[PDB]
Amino acid sequence: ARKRSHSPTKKLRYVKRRF
Amino acid sequence: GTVNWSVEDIVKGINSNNLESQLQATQAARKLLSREKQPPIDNIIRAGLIPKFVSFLGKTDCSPIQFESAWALTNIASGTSEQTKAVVDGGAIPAFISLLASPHAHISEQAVWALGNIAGDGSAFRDLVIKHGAIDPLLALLAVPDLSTLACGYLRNLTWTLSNLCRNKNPAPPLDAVEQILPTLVRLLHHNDPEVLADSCWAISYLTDGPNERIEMVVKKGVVPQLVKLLGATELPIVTPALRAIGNIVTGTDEQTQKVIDAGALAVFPSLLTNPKTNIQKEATWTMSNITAGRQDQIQQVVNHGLVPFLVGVLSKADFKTQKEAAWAITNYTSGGTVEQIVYLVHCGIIEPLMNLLSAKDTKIIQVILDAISNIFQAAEKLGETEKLSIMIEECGGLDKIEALQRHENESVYKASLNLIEKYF
Repeated sequence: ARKRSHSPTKKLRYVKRRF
Repeated sequence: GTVNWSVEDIVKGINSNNLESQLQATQAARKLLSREKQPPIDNIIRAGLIPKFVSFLGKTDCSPIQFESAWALTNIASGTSEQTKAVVDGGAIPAFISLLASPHAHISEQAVWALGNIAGDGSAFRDLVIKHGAIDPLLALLAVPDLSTLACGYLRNLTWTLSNLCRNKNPAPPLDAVEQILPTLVRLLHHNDPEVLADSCWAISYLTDGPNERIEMVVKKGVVPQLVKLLGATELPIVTPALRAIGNIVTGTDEQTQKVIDAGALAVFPSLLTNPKTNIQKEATWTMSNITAGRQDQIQQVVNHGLVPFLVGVLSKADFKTQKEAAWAITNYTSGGTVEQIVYLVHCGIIEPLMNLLSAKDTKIIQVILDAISNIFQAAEKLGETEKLSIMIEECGGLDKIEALQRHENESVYKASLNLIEKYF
């Protein structure tokens, strides 16, 4: 039994606009 | 005044050598780029306005134009990766870093926001922001005796930008940068604002999503107890990242997992494994699966906390992905557990749901279930009770499913089913 790491995120960019 | 300007008028105002006309045109640009629907970022870039905005970032004697251009560039960098690249190509990174030390708090906050966008583009721009020397002034902005003296929005923006500096892999952030950031990140992890807490937990989750050395860097700062406390929070935006961080930490060594267990994490999992939000259930079952892959004493602590029945419940009814995580947890349990722990597993009623899941179409879950059944049969062999387990599986209807899988397309499923039927049926 081996530790299983989390799957890669598909959210590659995290940006925010100021409204 | 400065509302609903055309890009033509903005360009004419910014091309004038009247700093006040330039200021009003820059404010009009900001208002265009701050509109709810389809801001005209591409047109603004095609007009060639980014170099002018970046030049305005350095107008110390006109703080209003600094602020307006910082806002405009922030919103441009919030677009596609090509538009963030356009901002970076104009030289905006060092100008924003210089503005971090502005005596005007709103200008410094806007610079923080812009650097957050740039670093959030990806790992290359993250590392480039780090190379220009943003971490030191960013952290200096947070070097106060009590975080509660800072404006809430300012603090949230700083936390989000730091989290972006901790985000992304291939490559992960530089080790020296992580070590420089971590103390402030722990301090923020102890703050009382829900958004600051959520973003700090997300940053810790980023930092723990890697090799065991990265996990050790974080756990040696003493974050695990606070992470468990936040795992028990009522706000889902806090519980989600806290659970992600705890899971990442238990993907590491047995001692780091033991640090998670010692902090009291397991006592929260009765709720997490029954949480109405499916993502929480899935992540909690994945965390439990990595905890059952640990030592036999850690499996025993899983048992003592009464969590095996909750695994049986998730295996019985849940979304299929959570059921797959639960199957993995069961297979790890049976691979690493004692005979007594395995017979306890069987006494809790695992066989029937584990067999009902052999109906699925996914080949990997079928292989995982068949491996778990083989392990349970090896335990029963060591007890001489193979026939009782076979009778149980037959009454459940599992023998039908296994003999059917003998005809499965995948080789491993075929051979495992035939081995089970030849050896025990």
